[PDB]
Amino acid sequence: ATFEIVNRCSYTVWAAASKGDAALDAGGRQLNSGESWTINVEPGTNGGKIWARTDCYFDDSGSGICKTGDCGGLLRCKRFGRPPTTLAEFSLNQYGKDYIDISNIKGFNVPMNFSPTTRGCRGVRCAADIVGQCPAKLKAPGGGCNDACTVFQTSEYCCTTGKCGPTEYSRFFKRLCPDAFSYVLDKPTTVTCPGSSNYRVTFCPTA
Repeated sequence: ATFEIVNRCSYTVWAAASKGDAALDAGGRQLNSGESWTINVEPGTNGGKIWARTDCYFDDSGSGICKTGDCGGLLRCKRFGRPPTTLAEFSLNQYGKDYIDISNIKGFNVPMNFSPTTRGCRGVRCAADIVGQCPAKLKAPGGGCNDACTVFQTSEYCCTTGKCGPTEYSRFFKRLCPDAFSYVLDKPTTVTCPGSSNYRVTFCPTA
């Protein structure tokens, strides 16, 4: 499947793509304002994610640090990034269907639009100013708005036992972005698309 990733933000983002135990494609790349990066992802990839990183500093060897979404100090991510991170998540060709969602379960850093570029399903978006409105206890000094698991590490916020309810923090994310997952057991806002669809991940879709 082909994903085009578009930075429409007025600042540089360092895009990342991983399935947790492997890079997707190059795994990561600088995207200045307006730049686009097309990547291939294998059919059948299950549990892929795409996100943005902010305020990175990297050397000529591809090693360094980002203030959000850092994946162990690498440019070319092999693993998932450190919260907070708005998440494009995808499992493709699963019994003939592709599954897409935006998650706020690991917090929010950059607004995002995650849409097909082929026929037969709809896209989803989280574009509200979550960072401006973030509750003071969730605000990440590096930038972004952490989720409450990250901040407090309780069974209720991390849905440890598999029973958890919505919380004052989850409802904050949900009020601003209804179409994104706000906690582990939220009513699904997964979209079902035809198997082997293509897509567009855009950072700052309304800016």
